[PDB]
Amino acid sequence: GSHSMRYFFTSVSRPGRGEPRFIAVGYVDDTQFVRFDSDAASQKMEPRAPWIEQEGPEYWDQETRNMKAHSQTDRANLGTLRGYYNQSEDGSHTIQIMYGCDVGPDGRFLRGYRQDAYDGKDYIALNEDLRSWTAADMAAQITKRKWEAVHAAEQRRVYLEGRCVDGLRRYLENGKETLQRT
Amino acid sequence: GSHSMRYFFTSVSRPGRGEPRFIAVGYVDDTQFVRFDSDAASQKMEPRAPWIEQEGPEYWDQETRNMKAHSQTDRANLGTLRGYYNQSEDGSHTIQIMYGCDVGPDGRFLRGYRQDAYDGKDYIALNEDLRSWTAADMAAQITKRKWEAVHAAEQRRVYLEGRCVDGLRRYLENGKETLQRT
Amino acid sequence: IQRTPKIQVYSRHPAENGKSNFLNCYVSGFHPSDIEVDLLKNGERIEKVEHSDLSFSKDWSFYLLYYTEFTPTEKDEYACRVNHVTLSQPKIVKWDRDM
Amino acid sequence: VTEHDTLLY
Amino acid sequence: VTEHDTLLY
Amino acid sequence: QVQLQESGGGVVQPGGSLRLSCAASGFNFSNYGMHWVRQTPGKGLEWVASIPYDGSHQWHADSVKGRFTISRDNSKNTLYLQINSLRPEDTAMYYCSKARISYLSAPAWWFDPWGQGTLVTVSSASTKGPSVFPLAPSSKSAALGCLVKDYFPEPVTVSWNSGALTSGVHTFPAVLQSSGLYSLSSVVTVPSSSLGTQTYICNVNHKPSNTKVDKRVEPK
Amino acid sequence: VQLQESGGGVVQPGGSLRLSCAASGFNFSNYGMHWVRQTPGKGLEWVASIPYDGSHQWHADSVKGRFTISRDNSKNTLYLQINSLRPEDTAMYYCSKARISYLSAPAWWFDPWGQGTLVTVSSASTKGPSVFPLAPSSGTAALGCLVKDYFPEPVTVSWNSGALTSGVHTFPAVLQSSGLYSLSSVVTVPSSSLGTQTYICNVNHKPSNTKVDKRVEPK
Amino acid sequence: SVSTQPPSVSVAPGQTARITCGGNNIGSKSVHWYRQKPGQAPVLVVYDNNARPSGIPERISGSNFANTATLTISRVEAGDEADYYCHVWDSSSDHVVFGGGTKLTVLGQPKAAPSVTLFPPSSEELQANKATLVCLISDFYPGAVTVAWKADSSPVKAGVETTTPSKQSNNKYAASSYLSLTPEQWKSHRSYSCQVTHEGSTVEK
Amino acid sequence: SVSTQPPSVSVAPGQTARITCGGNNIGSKSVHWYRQKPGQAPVLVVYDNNARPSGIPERISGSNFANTATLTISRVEAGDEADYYCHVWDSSSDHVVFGGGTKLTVLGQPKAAPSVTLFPPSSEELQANKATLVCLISDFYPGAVTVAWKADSSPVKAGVETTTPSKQSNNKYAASSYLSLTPEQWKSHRSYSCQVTHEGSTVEK
Repeated sequence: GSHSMRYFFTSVSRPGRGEPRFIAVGYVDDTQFVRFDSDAASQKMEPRAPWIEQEGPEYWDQETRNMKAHSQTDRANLGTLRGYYNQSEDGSHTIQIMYGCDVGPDGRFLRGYRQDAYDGKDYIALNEDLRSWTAADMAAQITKRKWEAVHAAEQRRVYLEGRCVDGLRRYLENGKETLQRT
Repeated sequence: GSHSMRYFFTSVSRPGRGEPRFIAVGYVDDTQFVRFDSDAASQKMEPRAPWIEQEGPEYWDQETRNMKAHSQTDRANLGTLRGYYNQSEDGSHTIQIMYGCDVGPDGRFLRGYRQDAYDGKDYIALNEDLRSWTAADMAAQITKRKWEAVHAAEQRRVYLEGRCVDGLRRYLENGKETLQRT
Repeated sequence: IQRTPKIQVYSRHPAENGKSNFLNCYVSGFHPSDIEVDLLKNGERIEKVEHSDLSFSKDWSFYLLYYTEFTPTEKDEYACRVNHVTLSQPKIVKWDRDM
Repeated sequence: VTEHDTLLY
Repeated sequence: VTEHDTLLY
Repeated sequence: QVQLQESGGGVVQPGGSLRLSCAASGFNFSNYGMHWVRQTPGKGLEWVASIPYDGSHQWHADSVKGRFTISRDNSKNTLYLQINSLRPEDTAMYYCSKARISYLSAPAWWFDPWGQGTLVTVSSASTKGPSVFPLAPSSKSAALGCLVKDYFPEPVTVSWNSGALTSGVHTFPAVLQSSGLYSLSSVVTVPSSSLGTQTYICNVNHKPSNTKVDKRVEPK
Repeated sequence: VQLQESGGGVVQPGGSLRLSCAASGFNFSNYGMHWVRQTPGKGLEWVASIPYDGSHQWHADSVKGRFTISRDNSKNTLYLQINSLRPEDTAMYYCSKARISYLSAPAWWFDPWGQGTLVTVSSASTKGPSVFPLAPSSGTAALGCLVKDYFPEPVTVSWNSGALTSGVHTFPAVLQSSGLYSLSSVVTVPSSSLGTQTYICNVNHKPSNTKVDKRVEPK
Repeated sequence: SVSTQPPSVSVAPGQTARITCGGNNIGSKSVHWYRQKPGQAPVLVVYDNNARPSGIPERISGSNFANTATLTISRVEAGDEADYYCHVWDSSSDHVVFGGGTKLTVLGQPKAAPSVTLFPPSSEELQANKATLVCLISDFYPGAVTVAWKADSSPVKAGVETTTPSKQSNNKYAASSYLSLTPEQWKSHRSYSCQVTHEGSTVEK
Repeated sequence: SVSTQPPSVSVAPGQTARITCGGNNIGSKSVHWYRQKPGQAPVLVVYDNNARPSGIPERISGSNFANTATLTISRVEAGDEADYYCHVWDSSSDHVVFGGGTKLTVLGQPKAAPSVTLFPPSSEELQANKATLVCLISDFYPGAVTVAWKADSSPVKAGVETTTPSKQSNNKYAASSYLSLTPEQWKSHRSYSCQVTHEGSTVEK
């Protein structure tokens, strides 16, 4: 049948604190392989499976910046959403991101995913057709029309069908024993 | 003599409420014709004169999105101005926008208008030229020089002489009975 | 900064006893926008009341009109109560037959 | 006719 | 592979 | 009541220079840009040049650059288009139109309203008699007519049997051949039978050259 | 000028029926009046007519002896009496006003025509419909249901309990010579839907309180 | 007593339509014309060969000479779609004679031949001692079809029922034609055929 | 800087017409539309993709997305017959770009293919040291034809002149096409052919 890859981000603002805490957990199927914790002493994306650390330094230094910067965005995003909801800096709020792609039995492309949630409530989400955005409330609509102006529908679609499908394909072949067990 | 059309927007932030309340009232000369109330169950621009509801769904679907989005913008504008003035989220503030156009005795174009006020005090305004902005205070200068960057002087000038004059022209003949009385 | 509401109470048409008229309360020149307005048929709150939609004037001061169908007699006396942030206790302006 | 799009401060 | 860039709200 | 009135056009010879003028009324002319857009007869619209409200700059289409120069006189509310070294290609109708939006630093937005325009036609003009050749009918169980070549100016009028034949007659429009001379044909269909019995004389008349030609058409 | 027919409806054969046409907006006592009927799905047909006074009575051959046309000059109403109703009398009955006055015979054009009344006779009684599967052809394949011999109208056909509407086509019902209606309703799909999908038409005839679910399958 | 009209006439909008009403010496009778749209009463549109009532537009003109009365609608509109009946009075018959009616079609669609699907009697109905051949006609325009049944190259008269065409979802027309047979007659002959004709061309199954 | 329109569009009265203005990234440009009837100036009917002017009825609507702008005229009247030009501004060219123009025809007649009558160069003209082929095109509708010349199955460019179609007495259109040759070139090849195209179909001689 099918396969999948999912990235899970979680950003909680620690009020009275300089910068929030960040936890990044990456899965192949349902077998974790990478982790990036803000509170970790690493400040670097650490391996979590036996088959992902054969990717050399060009990969770990890459994945570090890509979610160091994903933490950057979500830190500035908590301040943006705090202005969207008339909320105060004493409050501690959460942002959760999950994006991924589905390959088929023959290495195909089946479905892409990206959903955003502010304080457990749906915020903005990416549909089936990776061209339109869906805004749960109003505050996700001032982010919707801000994203339709810069063609964020495309640049998310390009990661899904570009680096995501070629990442998931290479990992399912790196750990062929680990990732096809039962 | 001449004629006119005016749209009157008002967005007030209900503190501790995720989205602020919004009321939009449109007048032709001195005869109101449209209504959009945020707390109304409609979520849709309602007719208010006897001559505007002959404009079909292309009009009500248009006018809804244009101030559904005008309400969204003011949601981020109240939060942005909350940061310009170093103000707190317990406060309840108001934003008032008025833009419109004047046609002449022969369907001409005579004068355009757009004025913004934060808490009843003048903020940013449009000069007659329609090519210059005037910033009443300081916070309207970070909005004045921000608007000349996207040539907002023009894209307001195009609405004023384009759809506003042809909207006002179209209404003066659609309800020609209502709008030339004495 | 705030402005305190002016209240004018009048009937839509010159009132005549036994004929359906309409009771208007027109609050104007106030700021901010939050205002409470009721019409009173002998001190009780008249329920079947609608209002106009929030517009503003040259000085950005808001104005609303609350109206109700009413049939005035000589014993029935009607009034309009308007509470505001600038008003510590609700103002009451009673409907005059000649104002 | 209301404006197509609007500007933020 | 994490995403190349990200967008702010 | 925006009103635009072109003038100054007409019939010229190649190489000469020509000045078109567009008189405007019904708006503060000093506040809007103006445009010239020409149209070769039977073809699409073609933008020529445009000028902002003040005359600061001068926008040229590439097809008329260097030869044309557009100017405006705000004190007279008149738009001018100067054509230098006229060519057969400058033969077109020239519309003048008033940019809708004000103070445009570039001619980007729609043009409303358009003037009726003026017509500029250039040629190596001189009056000429028309050559009349018989367009003989086919030998099949058929139509016939006349070919009226290389006359100038318009028009020629064709009649058959001194006007005694009207049935089956159809005159076609004249082409402006590359020489600048017009050319017209005119035929008449009849019964394949009876060609022999009847005489067939088309009567071409070119009053501009005071020419009358009566040419008989016959088979083979 | 107004003409208003009434008295029609549903009758049974053998019975007698009285149609009436109420007139206003012209001197009814001076004009000829006519009845013209129309078999559903067919052309216009003249029935009977009467001059301004009622002297004579002109009859078409198809309704002579059985029909009698009369007028009441004091009531401004035109009447058509039907005796020995038959299925052939099933038609709409228009009433029309001779244009010219004092016509001793109905020769001239008649306007205006009333909206008319409908006379329909049958051996009426409610009946459940028999549903037979119209199997697909043994490209594109088509299939449907045959809803035979129900009464009265109408039946409603749905496919997969309303989950299929694309390619679905319900046809009008015939009134067979027995007086019972007959309707078919089909749905085209590719010549692959037969081995992977089920296909159940759900006919519903509320007059008989009948619901039928019939599965259609090849061969 | 026989005055005959064409069954249907299709015309492009804005053209000139022409409905004929042929009859033996109809030129010496006074011809009238009525237009009937679905759901309404007939309306006088032309009386005494060519004259029009007050409200009728002058585009519609009449004609009647020799052996053919003719109704002509100049500059055909979309709203002229209806049935048209001519009217004579047979002096030597004591019968007013209506024509068969002519469906004047002012096409908004192009003209498409109908899709014919013929169904044999189901095996379940055969064991009910009945047999019904269902001939289905759909997706044609203009809305005018005729159904003929052939049992082994031989025509079939009785046992045939056919619907009047009606507008589909896509505003094309559709109708069905049933042939009730006994289960024996369905087995007697080797082949049955449904002939549907629409705008001169004939399709079969 | 290239915006391409269909050459002509034919539509029945009361139907919905559709004129396209295709162009690379035209969805990000502000498209306008002008309607030009014979003898008059262009008139703005749609500006900024979809907005309508004051006098324009709501039947005419605009559209512009991706790479295809669309002018839609619902319930077409006879007064909608004209040429239609779209208008963009190529930011990266400093050129205002009109489309090719579309002659919208609301037909009142039916559609008729052209009658082509071809004449060889006369014997008199050959002895005048010239040769002129007269190709006559008549009785077509709508008025939009294209002429191609074949000298021994090969196209002919220069020496060809063609009129713009014009209305006849019967309101069909007609035009003429001349091919000037030298008497040697007329004798060099064995046969000449005139190809007239009308409504997709081509007529030859």
